[PDB]
Amino acid sequence: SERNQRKVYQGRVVSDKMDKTITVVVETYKKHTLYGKRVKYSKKFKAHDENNQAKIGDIVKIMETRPLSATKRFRLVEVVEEAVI
Amino acid sequence: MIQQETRLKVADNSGAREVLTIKVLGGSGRKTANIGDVIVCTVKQATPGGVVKKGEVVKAVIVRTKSGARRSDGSYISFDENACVIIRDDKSPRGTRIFGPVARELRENNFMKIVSLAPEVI
Amino acid sequence: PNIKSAIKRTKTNNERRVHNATIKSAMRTAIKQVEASVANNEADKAKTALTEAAKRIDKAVKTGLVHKNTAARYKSRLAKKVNGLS
RNA sequence: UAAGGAACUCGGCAAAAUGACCCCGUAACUUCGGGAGAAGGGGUGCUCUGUUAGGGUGCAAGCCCGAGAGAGCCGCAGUGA
RNA sequence: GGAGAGUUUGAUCCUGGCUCAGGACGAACGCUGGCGGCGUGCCUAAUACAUGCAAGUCGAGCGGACAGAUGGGAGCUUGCUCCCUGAUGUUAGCGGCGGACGGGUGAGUAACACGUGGGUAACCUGCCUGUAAGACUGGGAUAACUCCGGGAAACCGGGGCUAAUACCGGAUGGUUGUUUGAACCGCAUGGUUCAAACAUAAAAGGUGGCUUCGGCUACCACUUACAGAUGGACCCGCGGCGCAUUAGCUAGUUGGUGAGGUAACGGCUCACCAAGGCGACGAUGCGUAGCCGACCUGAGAGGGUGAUCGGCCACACUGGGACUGAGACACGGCCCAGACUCCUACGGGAGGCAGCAGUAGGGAAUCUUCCGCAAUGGACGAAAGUCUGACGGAGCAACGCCG
RNA sequence: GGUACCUAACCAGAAAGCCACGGCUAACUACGUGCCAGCAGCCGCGGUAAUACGUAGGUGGCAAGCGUUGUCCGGAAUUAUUGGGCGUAAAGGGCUCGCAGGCGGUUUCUUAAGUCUGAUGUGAAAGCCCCCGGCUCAACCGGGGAGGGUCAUUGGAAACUGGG
RNA sequence: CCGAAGGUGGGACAGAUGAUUGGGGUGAAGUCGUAACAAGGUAGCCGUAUCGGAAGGUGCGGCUGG
RNA sequence: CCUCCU
Ligand SMILES: [Mg+2]
Ligand SMILES: [Mg+2]
Ligand SMILES: [Mg+2]
Ligand SMILES: [Mg+2]
Ligand SMILES: [Mg+2]
Ligand SMILES: [Mg+2]
Ligand SMILES: [Mg+2]
Ligand SMILES: [Mg+2]
Ligand SMILES: [Mg+2]
Ligand SMILES: [Mg+2]
Ligand SMILES: [Mg+2]
Ligand SMILES: [Mg+2]
Ligand SMILES: [Mg+2]
Repeated sequence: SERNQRKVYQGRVVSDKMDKTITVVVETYKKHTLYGKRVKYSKKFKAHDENNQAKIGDIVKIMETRPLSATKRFRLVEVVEEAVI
Repeated sequence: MIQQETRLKVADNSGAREVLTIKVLGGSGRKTANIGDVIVCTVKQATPGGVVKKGEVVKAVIVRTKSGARRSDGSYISFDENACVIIRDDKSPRGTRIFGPVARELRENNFMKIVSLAPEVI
Repeated sequence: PNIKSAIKRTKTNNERRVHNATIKSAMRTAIKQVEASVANNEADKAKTALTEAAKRIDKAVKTGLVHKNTAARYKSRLAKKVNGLS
């Protein structure tokens, strides 16, 4: 099927305790509008992990979905990296 | 049966909410006033922004009482409360609206503007 | 109102609702019959109730009350309960 | 004890009112302890679910303590004195 | 594509503010005033409003009054009368569509409201125009009109009726649901296509003409599928205000599971579980604010503004709720409450100028109680046409820009 | 609306203005006041010879108006990213220890978030503007472009910043 | 059941106003002294304490901008 | 010790 993809993101798993759910933090370097320095921005996200596989440190990719709760808007597509301790 | 110190609800939109009876008018040692009698009174509670202000001495006509009133046919009327309407010397109400039912007795005393403005006259 | 067709639309819509409520009530009552039958363990009656339900459901769709998706949702819910009995 | 409600009186004197338990909630100010039961509110009988959950005792049977719920029932009024 | 000047001293250089020359405006006020052509004109009280007018239409749905008279009849003062229902006309009342647009105002809103972002696999989508099936067979009621009772009344309840393109019954219907499998797959939840069974679900005829009076038509038009299109709904990244002399906030709060609801995804609602979520990258609170196209200014960076004109949003005397539907949880509707206006013989009714004009009030200050749908665009209708303070014009005012 | 526009007389008749004139910024003398009366954007004028006040006569801009007050941007490299400072002009914290943060020697390999780059989609119409045309030029309307994104999506490059 | 308005209650916040009171600013020619500027006639100034109509004085420590 | 205002 020739489907246009939704906006996909990747980041570190900062939260996990919420079962069936995670917080993925897409850190990035937005330029400041006036002064032009790369400032360390960080957008948190809320994705879904049905199996409860992800943990602290996992640099997972997530893709947009139907609203899976009030805050949740994404799914755990794949655990790319698997950090431990 | 309203006497000195009786507090009344004000049944109008003049600004006064509660009045204290200073004097029953109409004779020297007159103890008690009933429906259709005029009283001098002070405003104890007022609505903020109203025409009539707290502390003003004013005339009011009693329009409902708990004691109520007897009619020549041997029937009576009573209300759950004592209430009056602030008036000018010509009997016209200082407010523009009357709240709650008033007694037929006000027609007899020629408080016509009040009787016309009242939602019910029993 | 203070318009001719407004006064008609006032008088019309009242008379429509009454008629309309009938059919919803009829539907909802017919839905309760199926729901009641699940408790008693009687599928044979639930099928014959589900037909009368489904009739009353679809009459509301025709008039312009129950949306097709709304009806779709109801007949789903009921049929799962009937099959869940057996 | 009608209506009124401190008009009484030197003075609310006397009387009335408040009053139990559980729950919510509680200001100024403060020596940071307090203030505080501040204030202001809500619940409270009986029946069934029900020898409830749970707890004590006991090998058990049993006995004892016992929330909080839901559904009802009655009265003007359930800490009905 | 970028200009400076005056002013601290007795005089000096510097630092440093202040002031001026420029442009802009919905301006106001003085004084003065000729005409013309385009444009602009409540920024204050989202204050209250007298009066009028601003959405009504379809008789080719409609029984019915009330007319029509082509003709016959018509007693007979030819003067007037008439008795039948002419083609068909006027269309209170019923039924349909529209009234959710167009118009107005920016009160609220610091929010996915907006400006630039997806599912379209989470949705909806009447009207319009296509391609694809049909209007077959049951009746039963109800306005008006009438009868009766009300209402001084305003308005209205019974009784017998009558119609409809109003409504309901049943068959067979691809839709829809369920199940039985397949086929094929995506971005996980899946999606798309096909076949049978079970279950459910359709319509409406009014005109003009021809009927071999069996019927067959055609514009309009009723109903069903796959489309396209159109207009809505949700979601998301990222953007764009002030105050820390606002540092903690939250308890349906954060996620789960289940149930319900919704066109639709979802604490959206609830039950039962846990204990989360947010925040120094400024949460929370307070203040202010419709956002955007743009506009003014400037070499530009920036700064300010968001009247007029276009788009998105929100609101409609204040506040709450649903009904009808493809679509308002309604701008000239209703239901309920509140404060105000009106009527009421007192029981009860009616309305909302942030529609055009206008009035009062506020204010430094902002128009005509105007003419016309001829034009453009709507709504209705097959059309003629009707309605249209939308709109076109004109009145007013040196308020601009320019002839 | 018998309104625009034409003809044709009465005929250039009906159609000139306001403000400013120390300096900034091109533009002066009588008289009457006498620190009074008054003036004033700033500097400042007037106490008995006022080129800035009251009056009277006299002149550069733009063109039925222009003065006055109000608001905004400029001038103001005067909140300074572009583009400023802190010995004495305003300005170094009294001095440490340090959490977060900011910043970080050299080589090499690898990565590719940042950085750069190609291609594709949208950023309505009006307005302002590039060529700009038409309406007699205008105080105005059309088309094709451009800008418009710290924006997607994808393919490269890999020095530099970041990660191993 | 939910539920607008209403009622009751105790808090929070903002504005207006208030007897009186506090300094502040400004104001051609008021009164008192003379603190500072010169070694300003006791070098001045900084912190702090205390005292005094008032500038100020005095102590302690500091600075040179003596 | 003080030295009116412009
Ligand atoms: Mg007593
Ligand atoms: Mg008593
Ligand atoms: Mg006494
Ligand atoms: Mg006494
Ligand atoms: Mg006592
Ligand atoms: Mg606002
Ligand atoms: Mg600047
Ligand atoms: Mg110095
Ligand atoms: Mg210094
Ligand atoms: Mg230092
Ligand atoms: Mg000295
Ligand atoms: Mg000395
Ligand atoms: Mg001493």
